Amino acid sequence: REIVHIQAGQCGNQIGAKFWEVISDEHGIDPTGSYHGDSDLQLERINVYYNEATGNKYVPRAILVDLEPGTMDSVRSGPFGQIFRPDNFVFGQSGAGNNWAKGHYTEGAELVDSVLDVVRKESESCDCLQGFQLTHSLGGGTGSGMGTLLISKIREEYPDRIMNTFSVMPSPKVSDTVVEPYNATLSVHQLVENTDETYCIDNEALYDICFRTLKLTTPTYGDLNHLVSATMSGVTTCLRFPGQLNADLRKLAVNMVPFPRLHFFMPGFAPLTSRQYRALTVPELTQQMFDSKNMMAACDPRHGRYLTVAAIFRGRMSMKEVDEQMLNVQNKNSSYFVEWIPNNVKTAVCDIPPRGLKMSATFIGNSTAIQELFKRISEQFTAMFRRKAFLHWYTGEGMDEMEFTEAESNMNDLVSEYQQYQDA
Amino acid sequence: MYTFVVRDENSSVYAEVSRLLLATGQWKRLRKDNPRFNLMLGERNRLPFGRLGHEPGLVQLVNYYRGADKLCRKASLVKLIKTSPELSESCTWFPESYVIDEREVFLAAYNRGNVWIAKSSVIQKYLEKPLLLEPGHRKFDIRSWVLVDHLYNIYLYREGVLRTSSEPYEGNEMFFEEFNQYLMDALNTTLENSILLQIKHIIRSCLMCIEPAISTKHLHYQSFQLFGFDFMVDEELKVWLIEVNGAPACAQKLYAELCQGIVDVAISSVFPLASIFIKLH
Amino acid sequence: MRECISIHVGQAGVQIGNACWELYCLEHGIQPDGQMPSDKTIGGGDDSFNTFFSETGAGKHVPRAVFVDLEPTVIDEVRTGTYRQLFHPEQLITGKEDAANNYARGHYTIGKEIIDLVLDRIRKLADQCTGLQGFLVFHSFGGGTGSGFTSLLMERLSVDYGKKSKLEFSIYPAPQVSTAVVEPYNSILTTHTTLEHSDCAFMVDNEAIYDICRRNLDIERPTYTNLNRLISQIVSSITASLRFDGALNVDLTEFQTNLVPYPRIHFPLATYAPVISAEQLSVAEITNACFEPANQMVKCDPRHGKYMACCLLYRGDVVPKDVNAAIATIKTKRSIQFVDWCPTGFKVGINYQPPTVVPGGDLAKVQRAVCMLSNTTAIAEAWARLDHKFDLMYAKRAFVHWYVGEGMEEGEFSEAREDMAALEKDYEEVG
Amino acid sequence: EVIELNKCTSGQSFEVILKPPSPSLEEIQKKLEAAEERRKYQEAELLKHLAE
Ligand SMILES: Nc1nc2c(ncn2[C@@H]2O[C@H](COP(=O)(O)OP(=O)(O)OP(=O)(O)O)[C@@H](O)[C@H]2O)c(=O)[nH]1
Ligand SMILES: Nc1ncnc2c1ncn2[C@@H]1O[C@H](COP(=O)(O)OP(=O)(O)CP(=O)(O)O)[C@@H](O)[C@H]1O
Ligand SMILES: Nc1nc2c(ncn2[C@@H]2O[C@H](COP(=O)(O)OP(=O)(O)O)[C@@H](O)[C@H]2O)c(=O)[nH]1
Ligand SMILES: COc1cc(C(=O)N/N=C/c2cccc3ccccc23)cc(OC)c1OC
Ligand SMILES: [Ca+2]
Ligand SMILES: [Mg+2]
Ligand SMILES: [Mg+2]
Ligand SMILES: [Mg+2]
Repeated sequence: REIVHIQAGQCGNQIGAKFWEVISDEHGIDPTGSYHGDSDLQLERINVYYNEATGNKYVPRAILVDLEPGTMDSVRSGPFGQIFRPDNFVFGQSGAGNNWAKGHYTEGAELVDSVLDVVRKESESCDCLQGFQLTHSLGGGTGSGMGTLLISKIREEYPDRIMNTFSVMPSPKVSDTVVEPYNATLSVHQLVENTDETYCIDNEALYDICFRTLKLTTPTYGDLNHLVSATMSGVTTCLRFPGQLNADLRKLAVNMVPFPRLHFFMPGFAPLTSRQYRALTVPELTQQMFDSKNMMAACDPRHGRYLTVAAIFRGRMSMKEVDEQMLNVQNKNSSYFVEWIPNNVKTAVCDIPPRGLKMSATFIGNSTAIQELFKRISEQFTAMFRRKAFLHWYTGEGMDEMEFTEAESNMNDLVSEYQQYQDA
Repeated sequence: MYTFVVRDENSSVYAEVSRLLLATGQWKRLRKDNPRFNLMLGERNRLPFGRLGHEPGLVQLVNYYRGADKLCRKASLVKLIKTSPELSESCTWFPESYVIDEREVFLAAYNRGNVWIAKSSVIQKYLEKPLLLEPGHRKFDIRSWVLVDHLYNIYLYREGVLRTSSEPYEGNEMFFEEFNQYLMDALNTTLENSILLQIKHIIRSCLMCIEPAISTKHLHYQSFQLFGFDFMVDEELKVWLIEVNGAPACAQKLYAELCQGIVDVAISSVFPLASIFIKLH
Repeated sequence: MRECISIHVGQAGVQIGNACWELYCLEHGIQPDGQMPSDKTIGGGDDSFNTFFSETGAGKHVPRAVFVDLEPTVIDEVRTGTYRQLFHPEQLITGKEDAANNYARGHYTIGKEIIDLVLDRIRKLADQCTGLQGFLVFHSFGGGTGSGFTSLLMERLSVDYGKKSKLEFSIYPAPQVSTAVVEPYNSILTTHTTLEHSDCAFMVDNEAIYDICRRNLDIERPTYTNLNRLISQIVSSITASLRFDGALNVDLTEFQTNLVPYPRIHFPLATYAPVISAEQLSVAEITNACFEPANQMVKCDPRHGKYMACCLLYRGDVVPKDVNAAIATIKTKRSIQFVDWCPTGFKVGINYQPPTVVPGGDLAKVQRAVCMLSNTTAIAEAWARLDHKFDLMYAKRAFVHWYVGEGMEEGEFSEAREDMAALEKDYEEVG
Repeated sequence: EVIELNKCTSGQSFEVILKPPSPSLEEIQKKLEAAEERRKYQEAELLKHLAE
């Protein structure tokens, strides 16, 4: 069934653009929307992400949103820029100044109805709309503030559809402005209420992985986004290729989210190799896939417990050996899985590996250690908010101090709800 | 690494087995209610056998045989011996017994020395002519420890113990070395000839009787169990079975040896890492 | 001649159903285009096979079946399969979006909007029956449709066909072929709601089928196709009395009479032998194998239970003398205790036609096979395993909000669980 | 002991004894409607919350 993709703001559009480059390649779609591939497995489930236009061209079901044109100008001249439907570029000129209030209440409010018009036009051409996936950062203004405004109005109009996000969390180690913790705290509460599943992508982890593992002195945003697009391809494999499961966004949410607010997932990927031709056996994939160094949220999973886990293996390998190694991780670290959700790990396989690799593995964990991420942001928020530092940027857009107090509380409630189940 | 759970902290025996396991460095103790174990040291009552053998990728073993209670309950032991043609009412090594139903068959025999004992966790003959130790002129019983592994091998621990009386008729425990020397000095015979041949015969008889009902040969989980057999000896050096205990303790002097023997024979045989028994059959 | 209507619900029900009708066609000599050269009466008949197949004036033999699923992709394989020519559109019913592994979505939300349609399409099959016996209902316990919509359908059928029998073929969940983490919730909810509406139900644990496939067929990673071809042999063994000349289990009523004295305890254990990968076993040996847990459809230990009824169903070169001899031996070797209020015996049926196997499949064709149906209290071990998994999750209310979000009340959970606690209790009062 | 031996061309059946013994339509529609109403209620609360 069909998914409608939305990418909002600078980060959202840059990782969204690479996502469409990656999966277009996997499905054999060239930058002009025409298919060239040797396997029909590439086309069995291609309508999930692509519309079939006049002729036999495939068009991403993607909407590109921003409050300034800069980043979307470069998308349009990007490698696969011309594949997107020109009507689906929706932008203003003001920008949002790294300011959640501008994205959510002033500048973003002026543009959002036009975005919803395009969403509506895409949903109407869907035989069976599954729901939406949004790519955005939480530290800026457009992705965070206007992105969360968008999901709220999408929920009001399509309350019975699934809302999924890939949300990039800010880190002082990879920072543009000091107000990022304010913007991220405001956004998380929106996500708590109005998404069904959120992949938490921490720029802290992406940097550490580039620096420590891939041995990249001086990572760039481009290098960060290579990790992200590889992860995004991994976690959407079951949506895009046939399996024993008839995979979809709602079944994933039912099986991953035991309590409605705890829907923030730690993603992981293996292998992560510095530029390589070396074969990786199934045991090696499995240990690396579960290793903290391969996690994208900068949370130590040993500091908490797994509520649920989904794992996807890609390539030619023994499925018996996959089950053996997966069962071996559960039986030999059973403490780190909660005992009150029996058999909480599901494994999927897909014989088609991603570009450049013979074998790969993708990890999706609902772990209580994610509370460390929210606690880190809460600490950074409070360090400034107790001195009301930088608040005039927000009160100038009509926001009140009370709304910051309420987001701080909501955040700390979320942390405590995770700690509630980490001891159980 | 192998995993095990402990569900009977009152177990003197398996408190020592778990100590030895942990001290191997190759066994990890889990929380009791964790289902991803290799080995269950289960509870004495209502052990959930129906939940074993359903964990993919785990060979699962438990230290009790489901159904062995028929042998280890005084009432049903009598029923088992009388109603099993393998054993039958006419076996020479079990006293005449009756449960209470069987009131009316009892009296048919009592009518005719008629000293009887009555017990219940049901009524049988009291052995009027026990073999009496000297000096002291005193009564005793013999405890034998038997280990049955997952292949239904029957292992008789080479060390038994006598539970002696202080009163006419150390620690009221005499071990086989001394009792053997006494039988040689007093009655010019050996423990092996006059007694153990009978003990081995009874152990084999009782355990081969129930083997079809409790064996885990073709089953999805495996069992072993430690049994304590209790014997009486009469003046003619005839051995009598009194009781079979399914949850026995051990003599402090023999915990080290026996509990180690359990690990080697019953546990490590299934979960091998990187004798003191006599095998009966 | 009295007709039987088969109803297949959800992916598991549909795929197992497709495999059974394939096997039926092979057993009866019905080609994929529905023709049957051996059937010399055209356009009608009250032969035994007409209990499952109606006939057209053109000579097509049409299964008396309805396939229903809340998404179209599984049933879309039936209408394009090698046997697509057998069924007509009215028989294949698909919805838009599935129950998302959620009993409450399958029972309440989506089930409400498709139930009247399903009943109409069943009504159409019922109208063509001179004397309908009742229904055979195939479904999983663990899916949202197989659990949620089946329980709704069983309720309406008891209303609309009050005097008719209903039998179930139910797939009990196993994590080695798992679809959803909430399958224990769905299994118990649907058992609670279906219990008073089902006269006899044959449970198959995917764990058992998986292991038999690995062990006796040397299949390393069994698929649903491996599993279903084995399951369809067993289903075929159970329904053969309805489709062939015979005197044992000749109508649905007789299943209840012979296997279920106590109506709540209506879950017979099936055991099948021999399963051989593509030396010939004797009557004594395949019968002996009916008392090995490794060949049972649900792993459990019947030595630690009591029998209420036992049926032996032989296919192939079997004569009553060899069965009696085999039974003599087994009885004096194995622990077989009946309840005191039942006779200690066996009903035996022999069909001389040996089992049919799908050409190219994984099952070797044999000269004799047997399916034993025994109502033993030991099957309760499967209820206890499941109720325990339910309890672990429900103590924290994990995942409950998904069901309450569909309009179900939290109290239905503990209502259904208390029923299962009474069921486990009734089984223990017998032992 | 063997009893009830029936013989036909396709097979035979018999019994071996080794030892003698010693809600209406309206009600359903009610539960379904109740669930749908609870569903509609939860939904109006969400749209009230989003209107705020
Ligand atoms: N034996 C067997 N089991 C199956 C088959 N298909 C699914 N299952 C089992 O059925 C359960 C999942 O339920 P499904 O039947 O797939 O779900 P559903 O009834 O279609 O309901 P939905 O949730 O709407 O998809 C799991 O326990 C699976 O292992 C099959 O073809 N054969
Ligand atoms: N029939 C009998 N003849 C002689 N002595 C008997 C006897 N029955 C019991 N006894 C005596 O009773 C004592 C133990 O009794 P019994 O074995 O019935 O109880 P129990 O279950 O407490 C034993 P254990 O302590 O080994 O578990 C023995 O020391 C033995 O000498
Ligand atoms: N991984 C990644 N992070 C980015 C990128 N661009 C910006 N960020 C992060 O996103 C936040 C800034 O928000 P941004 O998306 O640029 O602002 P917006 O245009 O108002 O949505 C900071 O936390 C940045 O570190 C990018 O291309 N990749
Ligand atoms: C395994 O991975 C996937 C599964 C699905 C899907 O339909 N259902 N997931 C089910 C389940 C998940 C996680 C843990 C579980 C534990 C036991 C049984 C099932 C579960 C969809 C996907 O994509 C949307 C997907 O890929 C991320
Ligand atoms: Ca005809
Ligand atoms: Mg920026
Ligand atoms: Mg005692
Ligand atoms: Mg389905």
